[PDB]
Amino acid sequence: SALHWRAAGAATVLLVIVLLAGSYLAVLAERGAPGAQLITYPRALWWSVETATTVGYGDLYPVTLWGRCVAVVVMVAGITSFGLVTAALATWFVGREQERRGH
Amino acid sequence: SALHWRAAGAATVLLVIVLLAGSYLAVLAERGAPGAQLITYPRALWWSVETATTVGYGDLYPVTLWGRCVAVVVMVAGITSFGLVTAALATWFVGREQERRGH
Amino acid sequence: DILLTQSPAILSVSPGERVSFSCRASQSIGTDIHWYQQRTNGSPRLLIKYASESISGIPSRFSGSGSGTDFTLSINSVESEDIANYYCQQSNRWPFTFGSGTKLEI
Amino acid sequence: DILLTQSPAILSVSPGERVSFSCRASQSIGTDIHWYQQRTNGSPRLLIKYASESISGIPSRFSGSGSGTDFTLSINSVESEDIANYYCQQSNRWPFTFGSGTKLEI
Amino acid sequence: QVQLQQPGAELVKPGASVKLSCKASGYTFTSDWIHWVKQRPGHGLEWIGEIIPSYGRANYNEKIQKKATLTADKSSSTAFMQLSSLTSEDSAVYYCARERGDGYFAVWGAGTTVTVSSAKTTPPSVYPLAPGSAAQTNSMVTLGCLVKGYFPEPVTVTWNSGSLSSGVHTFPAVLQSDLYTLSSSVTVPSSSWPSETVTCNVAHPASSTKVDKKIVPRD
Ligand SMILES: CCCCCCCCCO
Ligand SMILES: CCCCCCCCCO
Ligand SMILES: [Rb+]
Ligand SMILES: [Rb+]
Repeated sequence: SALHWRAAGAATVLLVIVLLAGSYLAVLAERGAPGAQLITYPRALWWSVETATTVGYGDLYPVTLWGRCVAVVVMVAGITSFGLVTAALATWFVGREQERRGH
Repeated sequence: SALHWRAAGAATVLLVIVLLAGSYLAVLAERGAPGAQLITYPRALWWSVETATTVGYGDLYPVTLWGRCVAVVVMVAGITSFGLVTAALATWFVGREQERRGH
Repeated sequence: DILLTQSPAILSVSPGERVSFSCRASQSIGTDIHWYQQRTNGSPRLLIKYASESISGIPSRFSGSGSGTDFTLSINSVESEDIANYYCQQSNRWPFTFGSGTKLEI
Repeated sequence: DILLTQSPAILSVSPGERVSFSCRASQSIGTDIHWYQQRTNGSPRLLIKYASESISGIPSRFSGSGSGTDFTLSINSVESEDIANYYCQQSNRWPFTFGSGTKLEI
Repeated sequence: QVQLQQPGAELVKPGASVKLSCKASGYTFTSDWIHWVKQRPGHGLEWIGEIIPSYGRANYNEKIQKKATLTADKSSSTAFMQLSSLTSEDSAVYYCARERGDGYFAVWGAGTTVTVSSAKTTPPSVYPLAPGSAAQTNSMVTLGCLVKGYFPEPVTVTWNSGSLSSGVHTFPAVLQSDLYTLSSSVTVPSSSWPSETVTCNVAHPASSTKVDKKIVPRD
């Protein structure tokens, strides 16, 4: 279909991929660091979702350099993805409104 | 009226519904899990609002699988709703600006 | 699981005095503590909710205070009808739990 | 590093009773505690995961409870086959650690 | 009006099971949870479990051995607790309570006394306790009634259908040879008896019996 809509979809699939990969890499980067809690996959996936959405309750977070780098990628992917959906919705309302004004 | 504006309204009513349903389901999913605090409706509703807005102070959060799934739906509904209002405001400023330029 | 400690288990007070029941939680629970009164052969009765909130139908001489891990249930001018067992209950974390109870003796 | 205290180190119970093993963590670890059974000359065997979750192939008489820092492994109607050493293990914070263990004696 | 109605008693043979009921009334919301609490004689309140009627899910105290199974009937607003394979350790008073989803038990049921025993149900024999012929009286007179040979507990004793509450002492029962016995005391102004009737009412839920016994002066 239209670009903005295809990009929205792509952004969603790519976000899902980043969440999964991020959950995997977070554990890989955090184990070995005493005190770390982001060390099992199920909760790591929960952590990735709350980072991507930026809710960040604070029940889980990386304590190592690599874990934090993984976290930044997750945050940026989430922020970008959600922002790209907003823009797609804007491009949609703008076009429809152009019609309603017979332009 | 115009689409973007109607969608903005719809998004608001639908968000309110997700908050209420989310508050109800959060308690339902969390009770039974030792240590859980998202277990009474008044605070669960407060939790749903701070998840939808993504403030996520961290005073309350789900610890079970279903609670977290409920949380994701709340987050996505909030992020989408607020992003949809931004887009509606963009579609509004764009149209007005088209007028101010006599186009 | 949150442990609620009620000590002493028995309070001996004289008629008319102000008595105080203690309730200590094994961890911070805000103000999510509730108090119940159970007279001999009677069922429990809510007296105070959320550490200090009044309940309708309960004598004004009953009050509660505290937050965190330390809670107190007070009774101004105690009287014969106040003879009973007093229990605290927490609703901060699942599962809800009860204190061992404290008997009032005049 | 989380310390897991298992005391007493030995439990003497009579056949058929309900026995309870204690496990205390040096800090709050939610429900990230797991229990293992090791009979004489045998390798460890998972009994309970996450403080209370059943494992298939394990007698229903085994159960677990607790959260935070206090955990309990219970056995309803103990029997000869339950004679062994019992260990708790935490997976809340790296590195994973084990309790000193508790021997069951009938 | 009584928001939660529970049967007064249930006798159960070791190994057997019983289904306790709790009929609710008053306001009902989708957010209500019904709780069950166990209290053994002389001990504290122990939380058993909870259930949310509008959804049907139940949670149980993980620290104790599971003897209960909770269900609820929305149409009849009745919550049930199936206790199974009981032993003397399961004998206690079982209360049901309603929580509005906000953490506290706003209201409780009168409770159901559950007795696990092999003994048979036996309604009580109620006997009058009138003063003797040589007993001198003051401005007050003490009367009473003897309730013996009943099982299981409890019995509820009232005076003049409950209209007489002041000056009443109902002593705890004593068990002897699989039967309980107790007495209840009542004191009224001496000038008012026997001019004004005095009758004790004894209800024994376990046998679905309630008998009266007027107290008249000795022949
Ligand atoms: C995004 C950074 C690479 C993924 C993390 C690798 C960690 C390897 C162990 O130290
Ligand atoms: C959005 C997931 C469904 C709502 C939660 C249901 C929980 C049922 C109890 O386990
Ligand atoms: Rb945040
Ligand atoms: Rb936070």
